[PDB]
Amino acid sequence: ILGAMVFFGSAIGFVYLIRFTYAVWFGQRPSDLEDVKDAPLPLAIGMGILAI
Amino acid sequence: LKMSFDRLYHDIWKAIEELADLARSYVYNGNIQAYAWYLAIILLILVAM
Amino acid sequence: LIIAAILYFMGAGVRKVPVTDTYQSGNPVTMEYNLTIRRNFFLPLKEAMAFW
Amino acid sequence: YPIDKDTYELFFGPQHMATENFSIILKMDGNRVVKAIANPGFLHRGFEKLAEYRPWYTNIALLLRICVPEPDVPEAIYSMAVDEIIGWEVPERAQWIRTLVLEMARVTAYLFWIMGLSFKLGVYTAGQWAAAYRERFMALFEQLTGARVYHIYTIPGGVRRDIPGDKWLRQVRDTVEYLKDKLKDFDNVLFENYITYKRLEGIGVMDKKFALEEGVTGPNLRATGVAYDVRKSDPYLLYPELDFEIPVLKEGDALARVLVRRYELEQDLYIIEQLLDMGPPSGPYKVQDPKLKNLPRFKVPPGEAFAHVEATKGDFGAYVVSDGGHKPYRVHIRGPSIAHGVRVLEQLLVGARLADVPAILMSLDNCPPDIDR
Amino acid sequence: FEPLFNWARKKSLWIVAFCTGCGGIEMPPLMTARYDLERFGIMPDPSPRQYDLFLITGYVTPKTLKRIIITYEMAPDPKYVLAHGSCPINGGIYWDAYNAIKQLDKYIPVDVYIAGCMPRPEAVMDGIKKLMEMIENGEADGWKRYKENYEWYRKNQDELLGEGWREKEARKWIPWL
Amino acid sequence: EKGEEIVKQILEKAPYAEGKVRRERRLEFRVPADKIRDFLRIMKESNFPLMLQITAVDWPKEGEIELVYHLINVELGTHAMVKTRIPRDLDKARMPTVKDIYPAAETYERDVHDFFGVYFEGNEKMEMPWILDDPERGLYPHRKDFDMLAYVKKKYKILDRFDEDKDKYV
Amino acid sequence: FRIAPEEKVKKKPSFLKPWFGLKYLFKKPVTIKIPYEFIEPAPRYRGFHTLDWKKCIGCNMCGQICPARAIEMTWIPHPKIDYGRCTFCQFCVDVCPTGALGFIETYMLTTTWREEELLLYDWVPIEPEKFKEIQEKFKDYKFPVEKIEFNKETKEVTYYLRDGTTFKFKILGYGL
Amino acid sequence: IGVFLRALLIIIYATFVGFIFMGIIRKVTARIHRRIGPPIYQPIIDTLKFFGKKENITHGLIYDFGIIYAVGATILALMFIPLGPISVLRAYGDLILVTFLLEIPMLGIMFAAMSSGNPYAGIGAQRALLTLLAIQVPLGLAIIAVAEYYGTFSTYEIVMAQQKMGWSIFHLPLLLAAIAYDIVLQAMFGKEPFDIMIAPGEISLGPMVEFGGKHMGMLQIQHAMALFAETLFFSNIFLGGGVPLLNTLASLAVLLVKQIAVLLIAIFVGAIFPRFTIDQAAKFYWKWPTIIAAIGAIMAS
Ligand code: SF4
Ligand code: SF4
Ligand code: SF4
Repeated sequence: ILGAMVFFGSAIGFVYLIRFTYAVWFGQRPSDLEDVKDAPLPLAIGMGILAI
Repeated sequence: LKMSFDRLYHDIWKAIEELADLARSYVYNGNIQAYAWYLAIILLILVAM
Repeated sequence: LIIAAILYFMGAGVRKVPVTDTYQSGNPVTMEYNLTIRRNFFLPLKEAMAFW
Repeated sequence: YPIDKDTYELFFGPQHMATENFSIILKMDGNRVVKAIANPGFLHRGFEKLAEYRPWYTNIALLLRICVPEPDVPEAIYSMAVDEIIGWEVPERAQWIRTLVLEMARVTAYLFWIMGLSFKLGVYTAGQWAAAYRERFMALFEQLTGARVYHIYTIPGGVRRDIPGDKWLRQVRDTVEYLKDKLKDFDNVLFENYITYKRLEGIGVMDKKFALEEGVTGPNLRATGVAYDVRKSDPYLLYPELDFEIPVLKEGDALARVLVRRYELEQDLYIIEQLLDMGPPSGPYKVQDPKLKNLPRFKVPPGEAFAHVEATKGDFGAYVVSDGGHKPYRVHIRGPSIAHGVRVLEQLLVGARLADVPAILMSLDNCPPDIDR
Repeated sequence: FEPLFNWARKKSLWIVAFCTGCGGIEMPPLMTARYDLERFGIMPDPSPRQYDLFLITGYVTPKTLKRIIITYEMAPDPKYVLAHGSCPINGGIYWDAYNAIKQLDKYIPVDVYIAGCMPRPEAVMDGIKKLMEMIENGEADGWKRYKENYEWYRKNQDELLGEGWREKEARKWIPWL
Repeated sequence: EKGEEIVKQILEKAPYAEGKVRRERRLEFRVPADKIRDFLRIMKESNFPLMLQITAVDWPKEGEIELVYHLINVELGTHAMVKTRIPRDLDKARMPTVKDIYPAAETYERDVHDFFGVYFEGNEKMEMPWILDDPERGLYPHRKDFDMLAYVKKKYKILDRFDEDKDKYV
Repeated sequence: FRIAPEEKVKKKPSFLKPWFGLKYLFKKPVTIKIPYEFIEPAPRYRGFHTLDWKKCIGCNMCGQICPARAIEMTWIPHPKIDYGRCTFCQFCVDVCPTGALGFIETYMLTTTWREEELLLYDWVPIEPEKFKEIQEKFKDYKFPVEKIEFNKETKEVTYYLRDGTTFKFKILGYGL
Repeated sequence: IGVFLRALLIIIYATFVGFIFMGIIRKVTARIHRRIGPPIYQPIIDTLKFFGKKENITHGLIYDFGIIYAVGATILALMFIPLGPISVLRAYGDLILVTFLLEIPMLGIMFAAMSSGNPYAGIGAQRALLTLLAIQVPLGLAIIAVAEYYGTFSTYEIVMAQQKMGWSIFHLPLLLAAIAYDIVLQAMFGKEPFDIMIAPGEISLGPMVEFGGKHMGMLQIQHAMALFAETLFFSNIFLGGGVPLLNTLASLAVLLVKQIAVLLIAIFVGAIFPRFTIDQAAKFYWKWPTIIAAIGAIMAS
């Protein structure tokens, strides 16, 4: 009875991340994001450290 | 009270009763060669031992 | 992924296209059309367990 | 800059295979619809200022293409209207022939509506069967008059080619008895499964006061509480000596407007079986010899006439006015689907899910060559 | 290299189901249980990328010639349209129409014409069979004239209805939201 | 016969309603132009709910777009043809819309306004691209001031891919 | 008046009743293999035109009842029917007074994109010896003209038939 | 170097039998409503056509890598399930691995379907993800019912425990997981009752609405491997193939017969049943197959 909800949790863990990476990262861009730059370095060191 | 059990057992019996109309027409055909194929299938199982 | 790249990285014209010109049921679509969906994304999921 | 930011506008244009040829722009809200206006007229050939330039007899062949699924109901209404302004004496044989082809084109249009519904409801087997059994009706029409569809048959007086004989009239008995034994295998795929009944339940709730005053004239307001059948109310062709029974429900959701068309198929096939055992007596196929010659120069005395006839989707009328010469002054063909899937569809999709935009589109039998005219 | 793909094309022609108005009564029963096309492998799917056999079934309204040429701009290599009926040839009975577009070869490159009103599915079988015979050796068809001879079709596109449809049929709804 | 009783019952409730009864059920009558708006709901509330297409013929000799209005019955089966006569200029092409009583004329008036002439005042779906997009909306092609085969020549240069002269009439 | 049910039409949904649509897993599939099983169309299917050159009087009675305005007249004064704008309605058959415009079952006509194969649609229709191109020459039900060689300033069209006569004639002038 | 050639043997056999299995699906759905339909070697010619274009689309840098990752994941799915005795590895073919590696094709065929950017691809991904939400409620209970009935997870220690004793669609606490798998397989495939991640006709084509030449070819490869992997996972758990070359080839042949066996009952349901609204598809996989698999889960414990 407890293995079902945790497996359902892996499914619904899959689902919301698909919801995140869709309307934040793909599709068209609105015309107020043409004034944006890349990622700065000090956040990128933390990103690279956690990735490796 | 929207979830009764009178409805569910009538559902499961109507499913068995329409399966009774299902097995009537599938296995019991007028096709003579269908029964020949049934005999060849069970002979094939006797090959498989 | 290498054997998958073998069946893709074969050339024969990989010409890039813009995003604003897309399917839209075979129709013209301009830049001022909100085509990527961004509003709740899960309305049958909310209306399935609307009691919970 | 995308100026809505709330409601994405997907829209089923022509190349979609659910809608046939009319684009419905849907202001979608996530997975529902909050505003559903339609843009019809991808097919506007024009027939007001286009059928005004041909003579009176040759304006049949140009007028067939106003409704594609029924290739006899548009000619048999114009042939009924030019019958009135001249006042012919169309005999019993021509009346019987036009009756039987007006009912066999109607069962063809019902079969096409079944196939068109099943191509967008997922299940292909009820589509392939419906088109297969429509094809033998097409190959039976081809013995009689000409091509498969657009058989230019019913000239303003009578018909053009009579029956071949016992090779044909026995054949219609064969295919009608065959399809009446066949129709019990359409129920188990389209009307008895707990998918379709659970898919079309309660979607597009049409009220009782929302059908009679809206523009709806077909069999789909007959699923709402309305007692109106133009074959029963004012019989026109050899209808009064038939005694068929019409269906009326008190419902009005979408599957109410589908079961009524299934029962209409059953009773219409019973009509064609009942009409055949009568059999046509003798008579000519044309109407008159002297007032038909010099076929272009066909001066009709002035006046006007309205006719209207039952269809697969809507009791749709014609309006001919005659100036007094060899030109119809204005032939208006009222499409059945003008306020029957354009205006009533706007207040039917509001709230409905995206999966039941195509099913609602076919639960009214929307045929795009009728809105434009 | 080349005939390994050439035979592969003429066996799985995917048709896109535009169903262009009058004529979508002999487009379905062409591809159903009777006189069929899946025996030839002609499997329909409604996508403007996963097709290479467009059937311009009859007439073309200029409110549909926008949509047809937008669909025709998206099939990558082997797009070749099969004109149908008798509308694309010279205009059908709607030669007296301000709408219904006469003379379809002046707008998009037609490969093969059939005759008939409506054309019987046996005539469509003869049309596709002659299209197979044409595509065996490969016969400088459409997609090879829409590429090099684009200067003529783009001029004839822009002359009829023209002036950049991507602003006329896009801005036609944003006031009427 | 019964249609004569029906039109006699209608003529009690309206003076300007000269009713001619054709064959059995084709009850046709003409009303003045700016009086049908106070009249069509007499016809609605009596027995005729359902409204068919607002079909409008034209006349160049006497300039008037005779907008005939098709009504129908549901309890008897008759079909009214109440008709008006409004002037022919685009300045004078005015007609009050029947939307407060019939929601059937929400869409019929769009087609009769986009095809030729008439402008309907109290309606919202007027300048919508219903049908006949640009450049066909800029001139009304269904009246008798618009002739074919001199606009088609200005829209398409040749009408025959083939030979001699297949573009004239008769 | 004669309302049929009270709840007689509305049926009951059902779980496993769609398996009765599975009956045709073993019956013979109802299709026609078109290469090459022929169909044999109807004895009076509306098709192409078979004008008789000895009964035609040139009265242009057909000219005024063609709904698509393609039976335009030539001189040597017979009509050329073009199938560019023609709906096969066969109103030109029962209106021709002499009887010199028939119709025979021939509908298959496929031409390619080039103009030299598209002059094929402008034919002065030939005598009913073209019925000996529907029978006795490989009964394929196809248009037995199959190429046309127009020539500017030497206007002599040549219906190069299947194997028969080239059928040369001059065409000068059109209309009336 | 030998395990590389053996893995190449398994991937090229899975190609040249998975495409024939999809062609068998097309042939049976053709005969199910009275039509000859395509030849048996049909979708091989589909793939061979779709790699012969001269233009492509490539909307983005991720628009390529998502479906290429989908093909890599669906190849990784079939690499662990024991295709007969010839396995590149049989030490670790655990249930949770193969069960989750069927779902990762439903990422990459959709994760790169989002990069195009479309309301049709957006609402296709919307109607595809509620399946993968809803189907894992009876799927997990079927895996627990397989788990607690045996105990071991290394899938070579399951076909051994089948060929030692008993079949696996028998023994009713395990058969109630098979009916749950027989219902979840039509969704995991994309067959007609739970179709909606394909949806041909209602929506345009959902996720694969505009891909192009090469991308549809990779999709046909991925779809054939998704077919073969989920069918081989059902057969090497609930049926068991197990078992010299005249023994090995016949072992793979009777495995192929049991591949067709569940594939035969996947088609008969999957043509006489219309497409399902996704709001009811979320509601269906919690009512009937969940309580069936839950009764199986408490009878396997
Ligand atoms: S070719 Fe004939 S049938 Fe086809 S669209 Fe034109 S007029 Fe209609
Ligand atoms: S075949 Fe028909 S459309 Fe053509 S010219 Fe003759 S009557 Fe007119
Ligand atoms: S066929 Fe008839 S109408 Fe035509 S030219 Fe000959 S005689 Fe005159």
